[PDB]
Amino acid sequence: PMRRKALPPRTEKMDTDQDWPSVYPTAAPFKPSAVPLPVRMGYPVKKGVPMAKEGNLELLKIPNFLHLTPVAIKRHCAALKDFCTEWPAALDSDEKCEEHFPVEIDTADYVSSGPSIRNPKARAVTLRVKLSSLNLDNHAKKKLIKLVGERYCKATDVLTITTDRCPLKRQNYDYAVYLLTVLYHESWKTEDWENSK
Amino acid sequence: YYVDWRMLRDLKRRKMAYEYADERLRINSLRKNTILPKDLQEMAGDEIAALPRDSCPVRIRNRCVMTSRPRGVKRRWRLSRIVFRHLADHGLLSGVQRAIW
Amino acid sequence: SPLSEYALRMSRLSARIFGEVARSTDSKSMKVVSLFSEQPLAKKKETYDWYPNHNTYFALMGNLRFLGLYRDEHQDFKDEQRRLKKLRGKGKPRKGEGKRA
Amino acid sequence: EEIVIPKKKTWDKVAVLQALASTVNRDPTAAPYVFHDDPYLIPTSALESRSFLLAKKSGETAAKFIINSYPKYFQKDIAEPHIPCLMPEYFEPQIEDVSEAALEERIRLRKVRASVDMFDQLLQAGTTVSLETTNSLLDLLCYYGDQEPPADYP
Amino acid sequence: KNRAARVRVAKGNKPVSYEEAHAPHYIAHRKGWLSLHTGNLDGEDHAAERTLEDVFLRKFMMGTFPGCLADQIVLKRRANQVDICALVLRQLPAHKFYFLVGYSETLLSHFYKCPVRLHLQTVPSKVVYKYI
Amino acid sequence: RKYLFKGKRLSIFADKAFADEPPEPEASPSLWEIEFAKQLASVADQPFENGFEEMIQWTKEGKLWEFPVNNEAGLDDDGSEFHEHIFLDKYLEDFPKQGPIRLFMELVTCGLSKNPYLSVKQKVEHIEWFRNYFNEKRDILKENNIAFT
Amino acid sequence: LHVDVPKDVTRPTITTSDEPDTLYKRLSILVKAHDRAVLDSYEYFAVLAAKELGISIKVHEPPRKIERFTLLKSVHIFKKHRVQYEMRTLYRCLELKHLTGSTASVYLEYIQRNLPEGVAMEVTKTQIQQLPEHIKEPMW
Ligand SMILES: [Mg+2]
Ligand SMILES: [Mg+2]
Repeated sequence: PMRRKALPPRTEKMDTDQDWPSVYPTAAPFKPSAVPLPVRMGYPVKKGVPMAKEGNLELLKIPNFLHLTPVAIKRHCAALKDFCTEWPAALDSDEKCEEHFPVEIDTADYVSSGPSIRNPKARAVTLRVKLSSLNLDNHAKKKLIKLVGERYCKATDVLTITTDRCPLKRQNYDYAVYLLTVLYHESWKTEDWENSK
Repeated sequence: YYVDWRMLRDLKRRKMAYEYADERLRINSLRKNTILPKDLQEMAGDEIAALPRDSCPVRIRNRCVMTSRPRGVKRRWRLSRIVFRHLADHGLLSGVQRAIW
Repeated sequence: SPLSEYALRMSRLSARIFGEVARSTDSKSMKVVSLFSEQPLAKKKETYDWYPNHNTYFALMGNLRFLGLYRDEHQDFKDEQRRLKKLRGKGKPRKGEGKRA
Repeated sequence: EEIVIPKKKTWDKVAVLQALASTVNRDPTAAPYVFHDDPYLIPTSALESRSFLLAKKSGETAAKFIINSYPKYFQKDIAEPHIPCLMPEYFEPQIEDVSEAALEERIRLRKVRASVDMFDQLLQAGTTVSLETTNSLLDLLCYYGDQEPPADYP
Repeated sequence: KNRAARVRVAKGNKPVSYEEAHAPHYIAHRKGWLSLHTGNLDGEDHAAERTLEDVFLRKFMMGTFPGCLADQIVLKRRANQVDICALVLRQLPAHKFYFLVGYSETLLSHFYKCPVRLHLQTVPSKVVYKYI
Repeated sequence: RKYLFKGKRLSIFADKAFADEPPEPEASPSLWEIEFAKQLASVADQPFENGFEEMIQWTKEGKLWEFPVNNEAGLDDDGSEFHEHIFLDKYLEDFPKQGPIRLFMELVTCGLSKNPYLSVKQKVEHIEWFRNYFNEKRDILKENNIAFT
Repeated sequence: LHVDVPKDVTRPTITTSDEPDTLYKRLSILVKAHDRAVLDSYEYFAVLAAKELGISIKVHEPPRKIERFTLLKSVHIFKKHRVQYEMRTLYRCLELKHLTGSTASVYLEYIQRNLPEGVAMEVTKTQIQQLPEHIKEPMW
């Protein structure tokens, strides 16, 4: 019953003009038999050199970027160009965007490692609009600013509505838009008790 | 088998508090206000008392999940100081190192 | 300073829009809103799922040891200590037949 | 004045991976991806290639046997979204009452002998059986030719 | 005297690996972390569950590969994927490893409801950093 | 000479001016049709050629997360809307229109509207519980001058 | 491959819809990790990837956070002798600008799928949209 013998590492058969992206298509752990590099890692012993790649736990503990190389990334993005769409050229400045698209909706995603993809913070939404963008009479603007309280910032003239009460993000988003519509329409309405200010 | 009989009793306390959470919330809400008649509040004060003692959520103790140690636990990992140090001092906790400064 | 009619009526118009408490409520009665707006302590996954299922781990690994797909060095150590102890005549007595009658 | 907004492109959930896969080609100095990438574990001969894969399939079947035989230990679900294909399977009928519905379950599970017994029992009682349900029984019996579905177990 | 995770000196005949040689105060200085997940980063949740899973995953691999592990395993979590990287001695036949890989992956994927992959690098024998 | 598509044909059949007139699922998939499809897949069933192909398969099976990450993937609370969670006073119609019970239920329904951890169905259950609770206590309420239902 | 090369590689199907696309004024990607070198390598991959797709990107390093806590070194008594532990969090913020909704999905997938182990992302999309049609015109 002879013991099994290991083959010579396949790096020996690798040419120096190979297609390396094909060797590491995706993220994989460091394989000393597939990486054709004399890399060494480890604090050396006195009168010693750093440890070699074979049987090196430290190199295995590293999150290597062998799959992501300048040659791979350029070849990858070349394929991913078909997906992208072109930003409208007219919106060449931030001020130009505020003119045509005054409402700013903030949504946050979170990426973590685990079996569950759920994060409680993903439901929160924040709407930001400038009162200048809204068509408000002198009466309306004063009423809008008193109702919103600290949501309005005099320095920036921006109204901030933060909605996280609802479970989902599509509900919290629709709620902030609702809060804006009621505040705007209510601001224009004039109540008899307002004449006693 | 759980670590010990103390961890077993705690597990039951945690599973009976989950069943009676809505009930103890609805009843206790009737007591934590000043808008309802005091007669109703005095009666709700006894309905909550009549529920089983293990439903009460203040009888839960946080114990090390691996050794059932009642004190010395770190709430982020649910481990005792002795068990945490064994995993940390061996490089087994992701991102935990010794503090030199 | 005091709140004039305009100030108070504006505050109620605001609360009505933002779904806040509209009436004048004591601090005591504001707990009812807190109790029903916050998940209770017993309903949080950290509380009711504080422990791993120690029964599933102990039972699953024991079954794997009997299928030959897992090796428990700790159990094999104890299994041989029992064998040697029984040979020495120090084994576990049968239930109901203990030294005391 | 009005800005023209681009029309959003859409693609399948796997479309991006398919695009990235197209870039890479086969590695000429490596064994097939199925085989473990270690010099000790690379198939030297064609016989080892089939043996190595059959040993892998054997280990997968040994795990699926344990999972389907001790399902109580593989029931806690901690995966959000929920993964149906990583849950224990149940193939034995759980409807005890003898009704046309119970027969339909056995037919769905593809049990041939148990379904015949419950069909005959339904006829013995005389309870009505739908022609469509009676056809689902014949499909199972005709397709498997009156023999229990082939499977491997202890 | 401090005793934690310190392999002590004898008479210069005790082989120790690189991981064993370095005491706890060299963590993040000379040797890295065996597990890499996002659960101990600032403002992150589920640290306790990642730590409990690791403890089990290490006992499982030790028993499933008895006497075939050259060094401690390295656990790598990306998204919901789990990756186990173990240095294993060349004791067992090749076909036996293919069985244990298929078994250990399927069993641990149906137990934690995540895709688990096993990466095995075979060494001729344990690598000795120094003799202490 | 041996032209593949030039020459005489059987001519038993005629050009399909009408095509696929009966629908493919004429009946629910039978065992015969369900099993034939499984065999067609095996015809082109080859092992993974790289990690990309493996991840593609996990994605089709739901094992691997979809990207870009959505923390609410598959998490729809019965297809509800914000107005359903926020405006809950419709369910208090059975309760007295005014008085202490109305003042209390106002606080209860205010908290429920600000609860993101409960569904609409669960919130209604909290309201229903109080409706039956006060109904049982009709005699104590009447003594305090409160009339319920 | 020297002589054996694919002929007509199959490419995924991308169908242009009739729905208008989202317009993200800003898109902040906050990556977090215990290791600075990993963030440097990921920052290079992300900046190179953005530049290759035409996206405008900027990078800055938010200040690091170190959380320290003390534990009891002995198993029993010896109070005065303690052991301290820390966790270090380092940040790299990739602030993208003027992205359509299709460009932000393909980019985020590509960089999220290549997120190394031990690294956490926090995308903060900022959409810009017109005013609600009701709000546009005051109605009594
Ligand atoms: Mg004991
Ligand atoms: Mg206590």
